[PDB]
Amino acid sequence: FTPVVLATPIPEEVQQAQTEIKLFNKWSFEEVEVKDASLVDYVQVRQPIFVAHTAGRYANKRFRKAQCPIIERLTNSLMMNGRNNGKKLKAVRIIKHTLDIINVLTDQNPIQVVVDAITNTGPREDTTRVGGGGAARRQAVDVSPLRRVNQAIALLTIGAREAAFRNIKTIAETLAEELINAAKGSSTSYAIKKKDELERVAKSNR
Amino acid sequence: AVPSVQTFGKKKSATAVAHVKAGKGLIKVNGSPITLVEPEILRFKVYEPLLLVGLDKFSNIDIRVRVTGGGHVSQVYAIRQAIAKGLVAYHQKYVDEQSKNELKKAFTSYDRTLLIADSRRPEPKKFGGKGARSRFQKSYR
Amino acid sequence: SLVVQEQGSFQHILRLLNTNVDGNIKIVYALTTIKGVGRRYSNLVCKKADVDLHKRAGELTQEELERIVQIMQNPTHYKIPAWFLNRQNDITDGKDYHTLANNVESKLRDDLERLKKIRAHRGIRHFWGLRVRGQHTKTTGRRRA
Amino acid sequence: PGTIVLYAERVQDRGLSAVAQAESMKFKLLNGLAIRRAAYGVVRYVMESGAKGCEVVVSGKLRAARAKAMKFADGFLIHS
Amino acid sequence: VLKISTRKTPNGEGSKTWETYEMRIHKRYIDLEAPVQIVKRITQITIEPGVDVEVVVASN
Amino acid sequence: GRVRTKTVKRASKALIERYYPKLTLDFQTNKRLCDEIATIQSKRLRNKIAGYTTHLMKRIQKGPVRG
Amino acid sequence: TPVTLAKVIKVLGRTGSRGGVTQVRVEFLEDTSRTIVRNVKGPVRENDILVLMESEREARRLR
Amino acid sequence: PGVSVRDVAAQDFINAYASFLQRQGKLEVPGYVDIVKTSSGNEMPPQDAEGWFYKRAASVARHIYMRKQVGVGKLNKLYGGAKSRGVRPYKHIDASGSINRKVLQALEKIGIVEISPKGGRRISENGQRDLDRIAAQTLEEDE
Amino acid sequence: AQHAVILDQEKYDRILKEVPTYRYVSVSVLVDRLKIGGSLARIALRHLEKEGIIKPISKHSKQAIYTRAT
RNA sequence: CUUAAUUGCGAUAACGAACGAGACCUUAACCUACUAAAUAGUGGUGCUAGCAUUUGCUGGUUAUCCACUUCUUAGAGGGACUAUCGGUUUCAAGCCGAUGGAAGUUUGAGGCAAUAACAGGUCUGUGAUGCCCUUAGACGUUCUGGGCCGCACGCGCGCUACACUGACGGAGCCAGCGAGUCUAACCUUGGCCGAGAGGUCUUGGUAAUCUUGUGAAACUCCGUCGUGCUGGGGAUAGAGCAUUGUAAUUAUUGCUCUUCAACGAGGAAUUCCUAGUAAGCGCAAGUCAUCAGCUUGCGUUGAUUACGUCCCUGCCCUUUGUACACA
Repeated sequence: FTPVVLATPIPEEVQQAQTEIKLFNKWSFEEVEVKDASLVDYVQVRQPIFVAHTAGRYANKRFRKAQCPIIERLTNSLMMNGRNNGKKLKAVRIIKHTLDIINVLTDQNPIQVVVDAITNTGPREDTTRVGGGGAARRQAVDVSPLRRVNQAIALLTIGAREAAFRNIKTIAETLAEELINAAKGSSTSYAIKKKDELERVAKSNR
Repeated sequence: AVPSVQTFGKKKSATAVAHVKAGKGLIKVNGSPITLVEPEILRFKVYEPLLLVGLDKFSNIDIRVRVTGGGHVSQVYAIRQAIAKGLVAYHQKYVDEQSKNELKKAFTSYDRTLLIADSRRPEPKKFGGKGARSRFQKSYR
Repeated sequence: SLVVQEQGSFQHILRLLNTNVDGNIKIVYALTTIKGVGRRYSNLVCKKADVDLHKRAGELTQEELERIVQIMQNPTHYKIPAWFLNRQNDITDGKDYHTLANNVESKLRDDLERLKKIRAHRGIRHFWGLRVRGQHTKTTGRRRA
Repeated sequence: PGTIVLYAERVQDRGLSAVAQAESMKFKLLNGLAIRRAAYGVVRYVMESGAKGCEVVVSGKLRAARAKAMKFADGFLIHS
Repeated sequence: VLKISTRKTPNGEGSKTWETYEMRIHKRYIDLEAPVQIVKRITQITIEPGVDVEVVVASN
Repeated sequence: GRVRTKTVKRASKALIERYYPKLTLDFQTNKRLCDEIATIQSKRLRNKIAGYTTHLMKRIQKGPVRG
Repeated sequence: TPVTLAKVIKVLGRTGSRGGVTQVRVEFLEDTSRTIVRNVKGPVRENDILVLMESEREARRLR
Repeated sequence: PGVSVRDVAAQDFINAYASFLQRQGKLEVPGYVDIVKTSSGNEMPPQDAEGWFYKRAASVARHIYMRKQVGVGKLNKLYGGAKSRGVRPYKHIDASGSINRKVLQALEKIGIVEISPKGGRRISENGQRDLDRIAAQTLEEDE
Repeated sequence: AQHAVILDQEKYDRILKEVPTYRYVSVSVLVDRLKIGGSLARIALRHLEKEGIIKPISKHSKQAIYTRAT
């Protein structure tokens, strides 16, 4: 890491996992492989955000919102619900203890568990209301790679808000529960719930 | 006199003035390091620039940072953009042009307004609410 | 920095101060579930008898709980001036008294009855089932008493 | 007494000066003019003056007992 | 800046629309060290209708 | 949305018929060009005007100019 | 269960009951050169691989 | 390399310095720490018990040597929170300054701070020594 | 309130059985195990955390994740 | 066919012009250039120290001085133009992406915002006052106080927790729009005592200066409690220490102390809204004697979801009907 000693005592520990690999608060960001079709670009994992904060300027463009980090979309959907419908610092620190549980359980890359937690968690086909005869019956349609990531982190936060609501269960505990139940299909997260019936219709109405 | 390239950094409505002279390389804010600014998580967010390059070019310059007014979080992006624009200024005043060339190319290949300018600021609140376009709940009757 | 276990003489719903005091909670805010023994007035009793704000309820000595009795009911005796009471400056001759559990209920309906015998809006309209502390209810009032 | 100076000068062509014409026009109607003859005269007065836009909206009744709007404007009158 | 914000229409009905007839006072300054001739000349000549100057003699 | 008004449109087309032997295909220079030949009052419109001829003339030499 | 992943290649106008759908023509990577016409839901551009749960299907304008 | 004072560990420093007020026995108290809550807005009491009286005194000396001088009027606004009166909105109403006065007024009888001329309370030379003395012990746990 | 609001030494024993070999072991997680409340479970994992068993990677109010003794 | 738009091109029995729009006025952005500024501030230096005591790390004397104009101030100027290229359309206005840039949705954005229609609002700001009533026994007015502040039932305007993304404790302790006395009591600091408030002793400011770096809440640090009409909300009620004021009840509020209300996620329904936007939040103010939960804004912290269509609503426009014109 090439020795650095001057006036202000910069801990060589912080300079270690920083002045070399600018990953997370000590989380290997490098490597990672695509386990599904496309998702590239609409799913970052190439911009090593050390913290959960950034100068968010992506909603000012249609697809530049997709080129936005996938880890940032998580704390964006976490910084809401009346009391905290704003203020990012809150969800930011509690989001640290979440991927730290995943650090002890299966370790891997914290960002690798979130990749499977968007591949088979983002609704393949969302149901919309279309006409036919007698009344108006709903019908789903193929969803794009961007609406799989978008609609995913949206339901992922609904099952985590009702998980830390009326339940002694803490935030980082329910946020880890959300990423872990999103291992590859546990049928426990509120997210998979609504998606399961989107496939129910994306079958008997194809 | 003392050779210091005085610069600055701010956002929304805050104040920060950073200096980059020829000294023993430090980062004291009125006499405190950037490694104690808090809020713990935003502390690692302000080191980020000194990570993709390394505090190796910061082992030969005295940084004099100071912040007042605005907001606590608004000062976060303030202190970092004041010393980032201050170092690139020492590479145009006491360093060569091709060195400062791949320096700013390492900031725009990540882009976080370190040297650029943020043009976002509060709008003209309307005569009906607390925000801009915001209009009172018009339930008609 | 010290784990607290001690013994096992914890009694569910223990009685003291002439009331069915509730348990399964910290001694400090446990006594605050009674009408008379104040939230911060019960707080005074804890510290002014030798009890920490880190401790809980389930042990201690019956000796400490006894001085706790003579302190809340007798303010002019044990350090409890007049500002700490809800009936300060008394109402007889420059002294003071506080309502403790089975004392608030009594002075409550009894002091308002002597003011209703002098014929005043205060207790007479509280007797009619209406407002008394001065306010506007031309809009609200859809449930009533 | 001794620190007050009360001057007086001339009026800069009340033709293009709407404020000074409104003065004598104030009593021109309180003198005994009319409606279509009264307002059409004060306007053609600013025409010989060489003005760009002249508007004079007359709001009142015209022997119809109905007070509507009458456009006594002509030229280049903008609103911006 | 002294901005008197009043309700748009002067009667009390209509919809929700607020006005702000604004007017600001400009304040410049000329720090010098001159006599009384060119100084008492600044308060007598070179005056525009509705203009004043804040001159304070000596520095204590 | 960006599509300049009529006032400026008519003005610049006349400059092409009385300045063709000159007129540069650059705007940063054609800026001060329109400043001396014509009389304007707007700083904002000033820019839209000069940026108009740089635009027109560039695609003018496309051959057939029915305009 | 046969899952198909078809990459968008052309757009044919945005339809929608309220205006939230588009008539999109794709081409699955699974044996390319076969362009099957379908419909999308959210933000769409050419070269985007889809997750349609069907091989042979097609619908016209949505109302 | 050396050190200053603003380069100290935030809250673990203010906790070890309050324990010093009680130790030397140079605090001088007429008796009122337990009954008040240092604010006309504060509702609930501490989960610490033995403190917040000496914790209050240590914090004032901090923003005295880092700037010019301070009193208790600036502290009534500096330590003035928002009091929620039920559904009735909050308010930045000045807390209580009875503590604040006898706080550094007793630290005057000893020689921790001094009386600044014209206004506020300045820090004396015997105070600078004692203040950067506790900074040394909290840094003997650091570098 | 019902089960895990008091102390009674007995609980502390079956808990010394929850802390070790446990991947995810924190204050309020062992409180869900029906045993002890998040009140005394606090000073408990602050007298057994200094022993090494539980490894602290977090440390603020409420949330604080611990690893097994490895 | 395009645009925030009759913006306009393009198209042609029309030609070319006028207003609205745009432009423009107005604010903040980018302004290491200018007047330069200690009524804003940054640095070195005479002079005193803490800690270095071997580079120095940092406060202090609005004259110890000198220097900058960066931070800040604000007048004169400068800038930006889909402009650079490729696809797409008749090789149109334009569109779009990538660009650097302060900025590619007027740049965000307010004030103006055609003609007309209303039998819109106000006779209650109008000493504008048509028509009318009233003047010794007044509908002008004054004194006491109510009534304006009196509520089975209610629309609508905000708010509140309901909990654990939460309740409390000290602590890390950050603003901008601000706003302030003459024959006087307006901003009032430094202050001693005091539960808040205040008594009492004073100077400073007539204002980038004194007040006062709005030292605010928000949020972070390490803890206390543990989903219980509980310590969640402090209901409700009562003795009590004081400000305004002739006088405080039906009381104006601060606050000390005691008690502890529906509410377990809000009924069919339904408002604002496409980025520093939503929402959370306070300050000074407008208010104004005290009293504001209202509103101006402003700072402060800061999402998600389409970029399309006319489905439901509001409006616009031809093809067209007419036996309707107080429509």
